[PDB]
Amino acid sequence: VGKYLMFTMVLVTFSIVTSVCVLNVHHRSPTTHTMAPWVKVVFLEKLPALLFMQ
Amino acid sequence: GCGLREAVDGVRFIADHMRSEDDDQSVSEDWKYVAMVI
Amino acid sequence: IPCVLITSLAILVFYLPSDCGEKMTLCISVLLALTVFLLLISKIVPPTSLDVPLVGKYLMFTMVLVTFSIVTSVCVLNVHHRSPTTHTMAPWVKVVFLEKLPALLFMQQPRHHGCGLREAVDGVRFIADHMRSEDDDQSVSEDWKYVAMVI
Amino acid sequence: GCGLREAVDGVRFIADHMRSEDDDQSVSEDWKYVAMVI
Amino acid sequence: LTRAVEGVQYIADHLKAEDTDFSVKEDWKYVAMVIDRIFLWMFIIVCLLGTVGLFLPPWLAG
Ligand SMILES: CCCCCCCC
Repeated sequence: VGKYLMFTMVLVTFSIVTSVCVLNVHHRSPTTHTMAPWVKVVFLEKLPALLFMQ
Repeated sequence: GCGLREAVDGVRFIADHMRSEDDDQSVSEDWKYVAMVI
Repeated sequence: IPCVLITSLAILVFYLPSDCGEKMTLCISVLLALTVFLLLISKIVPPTSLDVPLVGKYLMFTMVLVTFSIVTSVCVLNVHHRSPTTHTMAPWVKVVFLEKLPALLFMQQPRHHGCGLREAVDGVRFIADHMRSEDDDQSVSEDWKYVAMVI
Repeated sequence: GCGLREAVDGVRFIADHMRSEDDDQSVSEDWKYVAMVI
Repeated sequence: LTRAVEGVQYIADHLKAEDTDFSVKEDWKYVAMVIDRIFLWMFIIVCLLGTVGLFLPPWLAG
């Protein structure tokens, strides 16, 4: 049980880091950022298909 | 006369401004979608 | 290991955007967690003053850093929520934060960019001027947001 | 000709849209006032 | 036409009224800011004065 709790704690720390990064991506706009073409190609075409985002 | 030209220019400016605003909003929605995918 | 996990989060506050409205939650939580672990250790070790544990020294240093980060985050939030109707951007603020520092940090501000007839013309002119002024105000607000991002 | 009628129709639609938005905002503010009173 | 000029006049009047209301709201925001600033000054003074006049004696004794 202690091993499982420690494993879940590490995972939740990772999820906090990822949540901060996701929030940073969400609050972007042309006034302060420019979307690179590869970001478009990957995250708006390919990865959404593999996840059945549509 | 002069007023007609001023009104025409104002309308054109309004249309261009709204077009630019729509483009910016579209880019913002693209960023939001990227975050959703991640 | 709990202390290492908590310390790993002490820096995330400076990547969190000011619009998400959650910087204070993160930095305050980090500080309180660090303080709690320092107190637990203080309960475990003897209360002698011949030396300090290395882990206690490390926790103390991290706590000071996080207090500094909280003060900085308050300042950054204050800068972010500035508008032309409450503040005026000094020219040196422009010169430094919008031009020089971004280049040093590899950031690059993008910088996106029968009377009825006479009455109608006046109204259209007023509408156009009103939208122009709104556009200028929005641009200045964007500059304040960018300055906060650079800090 | 047709352009004049089309433009008049567009302006009328814009005005009606703004009137509707104004009414909606007014009712929202009424709800806010009720909350303050409670 | 009459409809066009009436609509343009209404739009202009609506924008003017919205601008006036926004001005009053910004005034309220500035008043809140001023109150915050004055209490910031007072609390900084009190904090420093207290932390120097109530943790000075401990150094005197130690
Ligand atoms: C005829 C000009 C209408 C402009 C309306 C603007 C609404 C934001």
